[PDB]
This record gives sequence, C-alpha cells and structure tokens, in this order.
Amino acid sequence: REIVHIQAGQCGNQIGAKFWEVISDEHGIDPTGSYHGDSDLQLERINVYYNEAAGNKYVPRAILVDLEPGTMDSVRSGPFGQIFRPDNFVFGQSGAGNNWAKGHYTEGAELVDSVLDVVRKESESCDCLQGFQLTHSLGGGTGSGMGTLLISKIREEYPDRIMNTFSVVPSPKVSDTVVEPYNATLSVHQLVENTDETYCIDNEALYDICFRTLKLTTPTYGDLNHLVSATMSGVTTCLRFPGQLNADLRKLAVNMVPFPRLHFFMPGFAPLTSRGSQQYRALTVPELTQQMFDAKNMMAACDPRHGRYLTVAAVFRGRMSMKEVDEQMLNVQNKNSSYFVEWIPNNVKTAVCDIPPRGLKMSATFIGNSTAIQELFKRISEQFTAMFRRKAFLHWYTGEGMDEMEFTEAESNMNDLVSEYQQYQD
Amino acid sequence: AKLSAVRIAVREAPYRPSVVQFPPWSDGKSLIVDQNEFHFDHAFPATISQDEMYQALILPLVDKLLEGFQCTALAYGQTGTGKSYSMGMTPPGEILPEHLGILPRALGDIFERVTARQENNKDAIQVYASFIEIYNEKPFDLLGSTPHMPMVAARCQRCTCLPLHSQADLHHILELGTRNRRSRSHAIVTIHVKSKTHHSRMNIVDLAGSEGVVNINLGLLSINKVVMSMAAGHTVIPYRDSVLTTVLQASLTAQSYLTFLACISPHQCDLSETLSTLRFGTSAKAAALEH
Amino acid sequence: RECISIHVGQAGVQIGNACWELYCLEHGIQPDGHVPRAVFVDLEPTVIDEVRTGTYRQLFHPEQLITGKEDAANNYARGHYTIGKEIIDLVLDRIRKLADQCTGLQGFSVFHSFGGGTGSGFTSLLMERLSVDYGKKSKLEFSIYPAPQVSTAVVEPYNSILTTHTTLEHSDCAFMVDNEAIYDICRRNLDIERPTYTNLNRLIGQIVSSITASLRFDGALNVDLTEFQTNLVPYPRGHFPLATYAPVISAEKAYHEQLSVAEITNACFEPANQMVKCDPRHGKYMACCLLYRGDVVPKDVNAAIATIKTKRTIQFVDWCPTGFKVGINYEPPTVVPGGDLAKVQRAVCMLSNTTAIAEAWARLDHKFDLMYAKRAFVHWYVGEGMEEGEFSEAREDMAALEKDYEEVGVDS
Ligand SMILES: CC(=O)O[C@H]1C(=O)[C@@]2(C)[C@H]([C@H](OC(=O)c3ccccc3)[C@]3(O)C[C@H](OC(=O)[C@H](O)[C@@H](NC(=O)c4ccccc4)c4ccccc4)C(C)=C1C3(C)C)[C@]1(OC(C)=O)CO[C@@H]1C[C@@H]2O
Ligand SMILES: Nc1nc2c(ncn2[C@@H]2O[C@H](COP(=O)(O)OP(=O)(O)OP(=O)(O)O)[C@@H](O)[C@H]2O)c(=O)[nH]1
Ligand SMILES: Nc1nc2c(ncn2[C@@H]2O[C@H](COP(=O)(O)OP(=O)(O)O)[C@@H](O)[C@H]2O)c(=O)[nH]1
Ligand SMILES: Nc1ncnc2c1ncn2[C@@H]1O[C@H](COP(=O)(O)OP(=O)(O)O)[C@@H](O)[C@H]1O
Ligand SMILES: [Mg+2]
Ligand SMILES: [Mg+2]
Ligand SMILES: [Zn+2]
Repeated sequence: REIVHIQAGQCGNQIGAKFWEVISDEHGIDPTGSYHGDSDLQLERINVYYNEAAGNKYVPRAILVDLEPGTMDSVRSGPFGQIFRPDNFVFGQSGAGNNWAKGHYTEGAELVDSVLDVVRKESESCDCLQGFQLTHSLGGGTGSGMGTLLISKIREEYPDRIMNTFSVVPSPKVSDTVVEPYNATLSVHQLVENTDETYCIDNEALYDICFRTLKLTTPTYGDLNHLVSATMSGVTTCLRFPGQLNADLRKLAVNMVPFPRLHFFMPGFAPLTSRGSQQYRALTVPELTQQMFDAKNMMAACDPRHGRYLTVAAVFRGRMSMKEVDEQMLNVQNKNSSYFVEWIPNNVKTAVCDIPPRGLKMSATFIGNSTAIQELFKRISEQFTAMFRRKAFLHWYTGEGMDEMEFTEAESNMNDLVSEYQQYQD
Repeated sequence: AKLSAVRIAVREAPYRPSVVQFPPWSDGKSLIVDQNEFHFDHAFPATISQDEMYQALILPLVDKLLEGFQCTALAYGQTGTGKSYSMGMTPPGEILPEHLGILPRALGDIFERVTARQENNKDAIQVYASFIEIYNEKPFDLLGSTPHMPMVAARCQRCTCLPLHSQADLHHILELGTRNRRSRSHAIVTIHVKSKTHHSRMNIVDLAGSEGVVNINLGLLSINKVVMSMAAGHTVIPYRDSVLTTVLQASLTAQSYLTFLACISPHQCDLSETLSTLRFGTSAKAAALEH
Repeated sequence: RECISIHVGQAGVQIGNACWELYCLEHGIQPDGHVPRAVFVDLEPTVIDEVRTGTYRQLFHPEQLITGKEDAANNYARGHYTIGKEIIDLVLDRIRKLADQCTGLQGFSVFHSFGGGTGSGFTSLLMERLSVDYGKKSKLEFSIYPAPQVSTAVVEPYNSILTTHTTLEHSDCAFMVDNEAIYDICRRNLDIERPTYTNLNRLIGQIVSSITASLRFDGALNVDLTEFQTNLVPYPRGHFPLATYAPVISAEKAYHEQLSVAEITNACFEPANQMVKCDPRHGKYMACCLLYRGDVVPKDVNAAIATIKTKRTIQFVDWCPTGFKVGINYEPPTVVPGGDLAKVQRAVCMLSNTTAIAEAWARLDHKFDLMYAKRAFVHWYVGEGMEEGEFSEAREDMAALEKDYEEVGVDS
C-alpha cells in the first residue's frame, strides 16, 4: 500500500519538516542517505512514504505547496531539507497574502495545475495507492485556501483513495492571526466535504500538554510540531507495520466514521512523560489508557469530558497482551459509560502493532471521534459572525474576486456541521 | 428533525411467466420474487394505469407542496422498466392522454389548487420548473445558456427556473432540456412553488439505469444514509456523499416528503436486477423508521 | 479421507499458523519436511507475509498463500462483494487444484474470524462457492465469533450478522471458539494476565488438533468428519457447536496432572472451561462429541459419561435420549515444548450444540440493531455494492435463528 503526504502552506510545511524529521528516523533514512535502520523491519513497508531511484536514496513522496518562497526556502535550506526531490517544491513566488481567497481563487488557483501535475506523478508512482496525508493551518492563505483546494481536486481525481487531514484549527485564547475565523470557517467547509479523516490540533492545547505534561518551560514551535508529528506517525506509518491486530487508514476510517460528514478526530499520544525524572516506566498499559483517555493530553482544544464519543481508536504499537489491551478498553468503556455514546456497543477500536516508537518500550496513538469537537466549530463559527456581521476585513477577500454569498455558505455549512454532531451527544 | 414521511412503491413493467408474484391474499402492498417476500407502501402490477398510480402515490403530496413542504418523488431501477414513462419525462404534447406521467399530472393539480386558492389568498403564488442532469457525478443546468458546463457550490440553489403558466410551458422546458441533454445520466425536474415568504419544491427524479456491468448507484444509496443520519441525529448529514443528495439537500430536510418508485422487470432474464432493486426498497423502508 | 482447510482473514491465518504448528509438532515433521494441505487468504498482504517471513516459512507453497495487496477493510460488503470478489476465483482455483490432487476427500476445514472484513465477507462467498461446487462433502467451518463485551472492530456485528446469514445455508457444522471466554481460561485455568494472541491460537491450536489431526488418525473409536455433522447437527441450519478442552492445566503452577478420566470429563461441563462465553445459562445440550485422546479405557468413559447422564443439572434436550458420541484416539495430546500448556497423558475435546447459543446469537443480534437503527457505518457498505436489502434481509435471517435455537429446545 501507499500514501503521498501534502505540506500545504507554511505551517503545514513547517510541520512537514517535523513529520519527516521523525518518520525518517522511525525508518532509518538519513538526510539523503538510505536505510541505516537499526532493524530490518523498518524497510519492508517503507514504500508507503518513499520511492526507489538510486539505491540509497529513498525520497519522501510528499508535496510542498506554498506561495511564500522564504518558507520552503527555510525547510529546504536546513536539516533534512535536502531529501525532497526539487520536483516536489510547488512554490508560488506570488504574494502569499494571508487571504483564504487569495490562495484559493486568485493566486493559488494558478499554481494548482502545476501541483496536481505532480500529485499525479507521485500517485502513479507504483503499486497501489491508499490515500494522501495533508498538513496545514486553517488560519491563513496558503494553508486553508490553497490547501483546501488541493484536496477538492484530489477528491475528484481519486474518490477511491482516502484523505487524512491534519488541521491546525485556530486556537482559542489567542489567535496567531486576525481574520483567522475567515480563513478557517472557509477551509473547514471544504474539509467537511472532501477529506474523510481529519486530525485537528491546537497550538495551545499543545502548549498546555507540552508545558505541564512535559515540564518543558520553553516549548518552541519545533516542539509542538514535533509532538504532533509523533501522533501522525503512530497513525499511518505505524499500522503499516505488523501486529497481532493491525489496521490501516481504512479500518481506522471504516471504524471511526459513523456518518459521512467525514468527522474530525483529536489525536493523543501515549507515553508523554517529562525526560529525566518522570521516566517512571509506568507503562504496563493501564498507564497508557490512563494517559490517552484523560482530558488534558488531547491535542484538541476541547475536552472529551464535555461530550460523548462515537468512536475511538487506540492504535497501540509495542508488545502487549491482547488481553490486558482488550480488557482495559472495557473498564474504560464502563467507568465512563456516561460519555461514550450508547448506540455503539463497542465504540473503541483496539488496534495493535508490534514494533514501538524506536526508542520507547510501549506507546499507543489515540484517535478520538468525540462529539466534544462541537464546542470548537462553535467557537470558530462564533468569531466569524461577530466579525462577519460588520464585514470586518472582508474587502481583502472580495477585492480578490470572492462572493458575499461564499462566506455565508461556509459558515452555514460548517455551522450546520456543529448542529449534526450534537444529534449524537443526545 | 425527521422527514414527515418516507414512502416506497414498486411498479411492475409491462410483460413482453412473470417473476413478479402478487399473492392471492395480501394487503396490496406485497410481492414475491424468487421466493422472497417484499413489503412496501404500494405494489402496482403491470395493469395499473398512470392515473391510478399518480392518484395513489403523488396526488397526496400536492397538498403538502402547497402547504410549503419540500417533496421528492424518485424513480429508480433497471433501464427499460418504465421510470421515464412513470415520471412523465417525455414532452406531454407527444404523448397520448392516458399515458401522461407524474410531472404533467402533478402540474395540472398544482395549477388548479393555486387558482382555487387565489382568492382566499394571503400572498400570490408563482410556479417554475428547473431541469438538472447529473452525468458522472456532475450537475448540469439544462435550462441555462451553458447546459454542457458543470456546476459547483451553486447547483443546490443557483440554477435557472423557467416560468410555468400551463402545460404548454412544461412541454417547452422538457423539450428544451431534452435537447440540451447529452455511463449514467440522472434527471431531476423540479416544480417550484414560490411566494414572497415561501418556496416549496416538488422534485421529480428519474435516475439512470441501476444495472451494473462511486458505483453507479450511490445517490439513493447516499439517500438512505441521509435518511438514517437524520433519524439518529448524527448532527452531520452526509449530503456531499453524492451529487444527488447535494442537489436535493434543501428537500432532504425535516418535515419534507420522500417517495421512492422502484420500477422492475417481470422478465426472468432480469431477475438479478429486479432483486437488487427490491432489496434496496427494503433497506430504504427500514431507514424510513423513526420518521 | 482427507479434509482441506482454508484459513481466511488475518486471524484465521494467525490461528492457522498456530493450528498448523501444533501439527508437525506431533507428527515429527520439522520446519522443512512434507507438504501441507490447505490455503491462506487475506486482502492485507502484510499478514500472510508473516507466514512468508516468520516460522513455518518453507513448509508452504507460495501457491497456497493467496493475497490481495489491495485493501482489507473491516467491512463485510467490501470484502464479500467489491474487493473480495476479485480474488475468489483464484482462491477457489487452489481449493479445486488442491482438492483434485488428493484421493477421495471428505471436506474443507475453514478457518475464519466472524467479525472481520476478509474473514466475514470473503469466506461468506468462499463457502458460498463451495456449497455448490462440492455440495457432496463436509463444510465444517471453525469460527472465532465476537467477544461478548470485548469486541474490537466498531462494526463487528455488521460483519458477523452477515457472515452468519450467508454461510448458514452453506456450512455443515460450524465450530465456535469465543476469543474472550478463552481469556478467562488463561486467567482462571492457567493463570497469566499476559496472554498474547499467540496463545489463544495455541489453544484453539489444541482443541482443533483433537478434531482433525488425531481423529483422522487411527484409534479405538474413530470418528470421521462426516460423523460429526451427523452425530452433531440435529437440523440443517449449519448449526454451531462449541469447542471445549479438558486438561487445560498450567505447566508450571499446579500439578495434579494425573487426573483420571473421571475428572477430565467432568471438567468439560463446568462452564468455566469452554472457549465460549455461552455459559450453559439454560441451553440444553442436544448432542456432544466427546473426543478423547491418550490412555483411556472405554469403560472408564462408558461410565464417566453414565455418571454425567444422570446429573440432571446438566439437562439434555427432550427429543434426545442419548446424545454422546464417544470418540477415542490413542496418541495422547502434544503440548508446545515450552509454552504454558500442562502436558497431560489424556484429554477431552468435547464439542456440542447447546440451546445456549440462543444467548450468544441474541446478544450479538441486538448489537447490530442498535447501530443499524441509526445506519451507523452503513454508508461504508452501500458504497461497496450492498443495499438496505442485504442488511435488513440478513437481520430477518438470524431472527429465525433466535427462534430456531429456541424451538429445538426449551419445549417438549
Ligand atoms: C533516554 C530515553 O529513553 O529518552 C526518551 C525520553 O526521555 C522521553 C521523555 C520522550 C522524548 O520526547 C520529548 O521530549 C518530546 C519533545 C518534543 C515533543 C514531544 C516530545 C524524546 O526526546 C523522544 C524519543 O522518542 C523516540 O525515540 C520515538 O521513536 C519518537 N521519536 C521522535 O519523536 C523523534 C525525535 C527526534 C528525531 C526523530 C524522531 C516517535 C514517537 C512516535 C512515532 C514515531 C517516533 C524518546 C523515547 C526519548 C527522547 C529522545 C529524550 C517522550 O516523547 C516521545 C515522543 O517518546 C516525551 O515523553 C515521552 C517519554 C520518553 O521516555
Ligand atoms: N483467537 C484469536 N482471535 C483473533 C486473532 N486475531 C484476531 N482475532 C479476533 O478476530 C477479530 C479480528 O478480525 P481482524 O483481524 O480485524 O480482521 P480479519 O478478519 O483478519 O479481516 P479484515 O477485517 O479484512 O482485516 C477480533 O474479534 C479479534 O479479537 C488471533 O490470532 N486469535
Ligand atoms: N503547530 C504549529 N502551528 C503553526 C506553525 N506555523 C504557523 N502555525 C500556526 O498557523 C497559523 C497561521 O497560518 P500560517 O501557517 O502562517 O498560514 P500560511 O502560511 O499563509 O498558509 C497560526 O494559528 C499559527 O499558530 C508551526 O510550525 N507549528
Ligand atoms: N406501464 C407502462 N404502460 C405502457 N407502456 C410502458 C409502461 N412502462 C413502460 N412502458 C414503455 O416501455 C418503454 C420504456 O419505458 P421507459 O420509461 O423509457 O424505461 P426506463 O426510463 O426505465 O429506461 C417506453 O416505450 C415506455 O412507453
Ligand atoms: Mg429513462
Ligand atoms: Mg487482516
Ligand atoms: Zn499428581
């Protein structure tokens, strides 16, 4: 099987560097080097993310889409930056304006064809394609607009292969941009109707989880990114490993989406202990479920405790008892019968790889489909209206060839999306 | 919320030994095919006339439409089983009276009731028709200037509605749409009832052949998912699962009406296609629960 | 004389590798000896690959190892219809190519995992295409039906109410081994909270060895495969008996091993030892096939059983005077060199049809409804060449399996 990553925008891009920083080491691939793999198993399934050309050069099969040179020229001028074949860099030296409209209708719409071109060169690579990984932020141009287009096109070209989306939904407390809800509401819209698996991460849900669950005092972006990339590795790549009970994107999809919206999840990693001290090793297993299922530790902003779950997928990856795994999951399902929805006898989807995260003994990625994420699109949707009402920075959109009915559309859509999700919380 | 009513009817096409059996003792809503027993809301043998079928299945929806509820009547099934014939997709002018289908009959009763209530009228009512075609999961406006151009983010509402004042006008839109019409092609002719404060639709859907040889079927299919999602209140409806459910999104809402018309062949050679069509009816029948 | 076997689904393949292991182990045929007599099917390469990479690597022909690099999908539909279809031909070909090479066979021991994609769906049509190509044989399918509370897949029931209805009208005798109810045995009758799947497999890998292996093997009271279905199914429904083993004692902890027949047989009817969460909560047995192996005196049995026949609290069906097929083999069991199985010199792999499953099916059917009641993951099948029909019409199916398993019992 296979997949083809997609680094839309700067963020989605910045993260690319971290997702690939990791993944590679979790596959023994040095900058341009080959497979130094401490083992021999980190190779029989690599294909999922690379391509064979030389014999020591397995190049990441991702796409780097962005209308701001400097960015990709920071990712390509640093560490692992020199492993991507230049063909991968689909830049847009234009003005990468922070407008969803500027990267979806006017500026991005041009650079698109020169992207799809490659997304096809990579898809028609070899063997059988599974789906595409998509990273980006719903709070900017090259991210929400142009990346949200990249998919609307992808999903027309292969409505068969899957589409996981890793979105950095606009954090609450403080917005790292101003129109944010504009660029956001507009991209979520596109998401709820193309990709079929979305993993929403919040820069501040991370800080928290990174400053209190990792006594880490100076959580640089690199970190946040790093933590995130840690989860997306547990998801995909991982399951493309052996296991007593293994799954793969689809299983994950076909066990997690009760209703076609596409629904968004909230990823959570397992061993998340501070370096030295904490290295408690309390990782027998009840310790991992202890972790994963708590409020804090959910990369999302919202707290599960604020709304039932529809599905859950503990994708563990480290030798354990299909008994102490299958078992724990249960008590968990009974101690919290309250929030776990009922019309699904077994919400949880236990998954079990074998080999764990390179240096760790036992981990377990968590992919939750809780109704709690209602209380986020609400947020976003609110911010919109409060500012849409006055058409705040709307001239930067319309003036870019947009529509007063376009914004209406998205909000509503994504706004209805909130509605539905409640239809199950009850 | 839930739809006001989801109904399923089956109509046996004319025989050219029928595989379709109507039990000597039954409620008139049952049939047996290949030893399988099927139960719906209406089971019409090949002898049922257009008038009877319309009166039993569609006429009741006319009042609902006038009251402001969205209505959809959809024909599905194997090619050559009478879908177009039943829905009345052929221009009325070139059709004998007794063979006139659902579209012309419905429009007739709509005008009559509108003219009878235009004096104890609150507001004025105007009638229109739109003709949309879905070719390979792509919406096309057959009454616009670009009938061969795909639609996007607007096929749901933004599409030409031509005025209707008499059967002649219906004949025009059907003839016009048919000419501008181009391996599956679904047709959706909608009779729009518009007032200053209300807009109700009567969607007459004529799907392409369901026979085989995303997956040809998928609309209706997608339709069942929508019906279920609404019942269980998934607080996200899979409208975008298909172009069909996207175009009919405004009509697939609470206290809307949905009526399925399964057309089946009485021929042994079509047994497999017939069974597929009837099994789908049973599924839609179960999804209609809680409504 | 023989009995081919088709291990379908990752699980049916893991269990397969296991049952297949125990085999050579008690037949003195190391890694590289003769030639198996089965096949391996899966729509996820990486798993069958485990049989291509791991142990018992060269004991198979890359011909009896079928794979569909494509996608597994934990959904019946896709595995049965859409995808699973493409492979079937090829699959069959082997069970027609392997079925020919032999000499007057008896049937195909099928190994699948009820609630899976490749295991539920696929087989559904595999067994399906068999019942027609060899109606004149035995179709005993050995299943691992859905843990009563510890299921895995979110949809599981969808996949198991569908593998039951499609296979029902095609199997001869369906053996059942409950994944969870086996854990209990690993906790309560062996002590270990560290049971790897690789263990449950060693277990069924045992109970199964008692079925084919040893039975098709000479003895003082041989029992052919046909024998089963005959002495085991009272009615055409591909009736599902339950597998049970007796000396499930730990090869470390306790040691009373020397547990004469009189004991090991009583240890079969206590509900805490039956590889199935179908505790005889009321289910009246209606036929049991006590397969013994090792040093056993026929009188010991034709007495140990007599004592049972008169315990009454073990209530057998009415319409059944005597329902005890005593199968005696010679060669004692053969435990893994150093797993965790005791290693006695006699065992009792008793299987049976019990009005008990009236439960297990019930509890699994109900599940289904809850979700179907909301269509839950329905769009996943529809979009895979299925319809409201197949579900609703396979639900009605089992319905008459809840009435069937009710009527054939509880009444006189
Ligand atoms: C001596 C020793 O055992 O060191 C550990 C360690 O101290 C701890 C604290 C690690 C450490 O992780 C962090 O401090 C961290 C920093 C930024 C963001 C997130 C986490 C570690 O850096 C991370 C590193 O993780 C791995 O090696 C995994 O394979 C992981 N790899 C990466 O994230 C990675 C990092 C740099 C370069 C390339 C990859 C992984 C996880 C999931 C999927 C794929 C890969 C491990 C075990 C450790 C150190 C090295 C200190 C922990 O994290 C992980 C992801 O394992 C933090 O809590 C856990 C518990 C570990 O015990
Ligand atoms: N006893 C036993 N049960 C197993 C084993 N592997 C899986 N199972 C059980 O069988 C079911 C899992 O089926 P899956 O592995 O998801 O799927 P599959 O049937 O192989 O086919 P796909 O869904 O297409 O992958 C669960 O109920 C597991 O508890 C095993 O090795 N032994
Ligand atoms: N986790 C994370 N968030 C980022 C990174 N870079 C920008 N962001 C977030 O992305 C949003 C800004 O969008 P940006 O990526 O600049 O848009 P674009 O570059 O025009 O497509 C803010 O909410 C930031 O917190 C990053 O490297 N990691
Ligand atoms: N109930 C009927 N009475 C008389 N003729 C019919 C009947 N149903 C079908 N026909 C005729 O059969 C042919 C095919 O009907 P049609 O509706 O075009 O099948 P479909 O649209 O399903 O492919 C047309 O001549 C139609 O007039
Ligand atoms: Mg037609
Ligand atoms: Mg599998
Ligand atoms: Zn002793």
